[PDB]
Amino acid sequence: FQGPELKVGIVGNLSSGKSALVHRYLTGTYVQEESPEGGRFKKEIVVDGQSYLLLIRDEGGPPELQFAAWVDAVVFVFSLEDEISFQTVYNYFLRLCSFRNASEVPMVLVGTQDAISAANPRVIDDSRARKLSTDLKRCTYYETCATYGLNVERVFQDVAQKVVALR
Repeated sequence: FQGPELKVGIVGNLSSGKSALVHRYLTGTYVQEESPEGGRFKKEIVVDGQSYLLLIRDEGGPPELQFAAWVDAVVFVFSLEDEISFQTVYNYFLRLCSFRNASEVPMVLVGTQDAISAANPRVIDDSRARKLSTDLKRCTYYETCATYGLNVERVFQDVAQKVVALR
């Protein structure tokens, strides 16, 4: 008996860091190897003194009909060191909007720090990340770093809370 199901989709390209993000969230460990096929998971959570079963779906490509209809909320992911992943979030958001009313779907935007290094620095300015957030129906933006857990738990709690509020 784990509580009501909440449906959370994870959307972004293969350079985004989304497999690592979900894996840190579920296990507390950093595994870098990303999953081309994505992955479906579940995790018990507490939001406002009540238990919920969070259903996580990383579908592994652009949103399609079935995914777009299933989500309660979407976590969009790009890498702070990859322009293509950044542009892909916007495209993938537009494809969601083909199937769903965005105003009915809480969203969070995540810029991952994971792959940044001295020789491979950040490419995406915070101002541009924020402008992208306002295109995504003014959703909340977080930087994360799954190497050590920075904002990982905060991101999923945030979207869990947004979903129960709307119920």
